[PDB]
Amino acid sequence: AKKGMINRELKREKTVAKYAAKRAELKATIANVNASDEERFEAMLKLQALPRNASPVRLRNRCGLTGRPHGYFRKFGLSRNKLRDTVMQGDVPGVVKASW
Amino acid sequence: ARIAGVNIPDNKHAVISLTYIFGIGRHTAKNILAAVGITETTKIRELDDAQLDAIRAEVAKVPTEGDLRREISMNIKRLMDLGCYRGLRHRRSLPVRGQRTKTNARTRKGPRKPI
Amino acid sequence: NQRIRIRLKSFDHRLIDQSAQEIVETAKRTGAQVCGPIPMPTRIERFNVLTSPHVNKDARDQYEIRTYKRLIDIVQPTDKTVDALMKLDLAAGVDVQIAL
Amino acid sequence: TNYGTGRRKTATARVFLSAGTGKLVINNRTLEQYFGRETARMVVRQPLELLEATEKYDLYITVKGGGIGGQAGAIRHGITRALIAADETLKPVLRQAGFVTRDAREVERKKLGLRKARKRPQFSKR
Amino acid sequence: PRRRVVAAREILPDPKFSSQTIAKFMNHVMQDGKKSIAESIVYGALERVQEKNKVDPVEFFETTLEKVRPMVEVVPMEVRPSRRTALAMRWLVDAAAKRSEKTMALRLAGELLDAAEGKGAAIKKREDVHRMAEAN
Amino acid sequence: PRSLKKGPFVDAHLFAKVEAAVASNSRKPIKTWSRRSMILPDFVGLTISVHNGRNHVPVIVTEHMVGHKLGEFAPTRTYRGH
RNA sequence: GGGAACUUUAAGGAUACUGCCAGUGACAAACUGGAGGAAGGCGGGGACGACGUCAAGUCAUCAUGGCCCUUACGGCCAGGGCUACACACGUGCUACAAUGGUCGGUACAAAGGGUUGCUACACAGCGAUGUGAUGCUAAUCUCAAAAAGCCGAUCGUAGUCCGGAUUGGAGUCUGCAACUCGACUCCAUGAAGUCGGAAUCGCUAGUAAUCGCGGAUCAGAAUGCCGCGGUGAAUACGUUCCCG
Ligand SMILES: [Mg+2]
Repeated sequence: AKKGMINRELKREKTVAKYAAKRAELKATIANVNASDEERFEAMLKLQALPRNASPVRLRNRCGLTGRPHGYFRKFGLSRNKLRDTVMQGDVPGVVKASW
Repeated sequence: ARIAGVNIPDNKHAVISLTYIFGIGRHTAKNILAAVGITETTKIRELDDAQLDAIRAEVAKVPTEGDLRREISMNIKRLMDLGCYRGLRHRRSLPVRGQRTKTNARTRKGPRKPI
Repeated sequence: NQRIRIRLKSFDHRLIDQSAQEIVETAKRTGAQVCGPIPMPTRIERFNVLTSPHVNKDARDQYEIRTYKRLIDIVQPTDKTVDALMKLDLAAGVDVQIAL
Repeated sequence: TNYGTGRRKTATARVFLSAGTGKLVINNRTLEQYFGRETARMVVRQPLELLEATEKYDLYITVKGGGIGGQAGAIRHGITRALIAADETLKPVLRQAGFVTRDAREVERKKLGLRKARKRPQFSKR
Repeated sequence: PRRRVVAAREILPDPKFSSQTIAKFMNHVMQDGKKSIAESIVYGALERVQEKNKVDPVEFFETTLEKVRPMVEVVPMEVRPSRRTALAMRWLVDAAAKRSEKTMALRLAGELLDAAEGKGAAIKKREDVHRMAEAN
Repeated sequence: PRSLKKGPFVDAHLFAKVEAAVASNSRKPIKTWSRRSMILPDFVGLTISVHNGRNHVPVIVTEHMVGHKLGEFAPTRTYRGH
């Protein structure tokens, strides 16, 4: 990966955290049924007014050692190249070659 | 028996026979017959004049052949006139709902025309 | 009427069985009835990893990881038994959860 | 009085055999209610028909896992083992008829690079 | 093989008449591993022929198969005893399917009855094979 | 399409521009990149220059355009035949 | 309430080794036919790939010699494109129907997933789904209806009660946002297609064929890929010709 793309990812991760709480508050208000119509509409507009990077849909998983955006494997947080390399030296606990 | 101007088949069950009219499907036939009080499996050559007339009256309330074709043609021409993307695809006879055209567009394009 | 229920998790069945043996031996030493250890069905997760860097879909490595579990019950425990369990050492690679 | 275990293709049948009058219960249903397929019923009755003791016994059976054919086979295996346990003199004829042996065939695994255990995707030289 | 001889696949006799030939005919009828439908066809047709005439289904089927056994297949090739019965079974299955009785079991029983009577599509095909065979 | 309970979607910056244009008697077009905004009844009679990727294309909003997105009137590809 | 029997769960262990009988082969190698046994002549399957070949693939995972850019070949943003369409080819899915379609009733699995999660139950809707509420960090609660199958009715060889492409209307959900360019639901529409030329592919048994179920990726988005079980065949006389 490029250092620029890695830095982009870091900035987006910071923005999501910065706006996490107000997003939950707004979405809860939008969900409320006791709240009045104009309050719910103001909640909808305040939700639509946040900077785009606050949205978690714009996050992409990357390797963590290299930054590869393909072949992620959540459980390890690594991409396939580095997972193969690290598994075959014994540094991943409980992982062996599989046959059945 | 002429219904909606159409000679619907006479030896089939009513639920099947009504589907020969344009704009009437299985659901619509099952609802028409339920309304007028006739069994779906009753054969069309076993329905008296009043029974036929009741089905005609009910089928009137649903747009069937000429009104339906007219409505469809008007809706398509209005799109081709407004100038939207859908009308532009209708004009060139191309898929309207996002399908690929590099391959497999034969229903819309027709038989393959050599270069 | 308190029955102590210990649940053991691990990625290694030999290590888990050694820890279970240690626990039951201590319980019997201080004097108490024990049910088990009772084996629980194992969890198996499998992974497919491309071995070539660029392009070979059939050239692949298949890995697995297994989680083993055991349930032990100490019935009618003595006052010294509870302290004995806390005094017991901690073994790396084995998670112990004790419920009273 | 006598017990037997039968196994076939992920099916496992528990059979309890006693002296009686030909009663037969599987999972609290009769044979007709449990099996709608007739050859499945024939398979379950093969042993007592070969032995002619069809009304000279009573059968209480439970079955788990598998499908219709596998369950019928497992039940037959269990009945055979129950008969052997009851009267060891009967094992020769049952071995001759083929009901003593356990069938060990099982589904073969799918393999990487193949459509199935053996089937292979279409090859083209170009 | 090129290095060994494979033993013939041994199939068990059927569960209702205990006949290997009946089992093999059932397997020849079956499609896509659906044995139950094949059984309902074959047993149904045998019951139909029995109802029409009071004879043992097994021996009647034996006689019909003997009648529909081809001597050779065109150049004529000498064949082992096992192949003629298989060819008769395939011709019987095809002829019934091409006939027009409502259900497959009934149109199968009809083919069997016609073959026994000596006038039918399968027997005509056998005679045609004989006529193109004996010439060479 | 979009669910009815949420209502239609319009961008705030375009909504304010149309508010100003309708409130006054401005004839100058409204220049926009928001192709995803819906055309509301207040749009009728106005002129909006919608981006297409390389250029802004004029669009004159009629009653029959209401309910469509702005971008349905600005094709993004050029084709003339093989 | 009880029981520890059986099923299963999962650690350890025993077992098969020509082990015995008969004929025969140089008395070599072995080869045939039997009895006990769950299993009898490598028990089935998986991982494991000598020395080497193609200066075969990858500087776009990554590392790295050398050469180039460094007010731009570096960095930030909004819209568009990667989805275009006179055509040609590879790999697949669905059909062309009666061993079938539709409708009513009623059976039998295994392997996986679940707390920014999976959801019993109740209500509302034809429905996608929405609201309330319950259990579960799971051998305990849940995804979950297995489907093909068995019984009954109807359809009677028709481009049809086969097929489900295309198209007009009306909606739901994910998301800041479904125009270009999402999936899914209902009403209407009902295209080609009647078993496919030269030629060519897979498979030797729980296999082929056929039926459904799960997962990684992942807000949403599989007919692909990796797995799981159900039903369950046929044929091999032989190495002359075709390929390595
Ligand atoms: Mg090269």
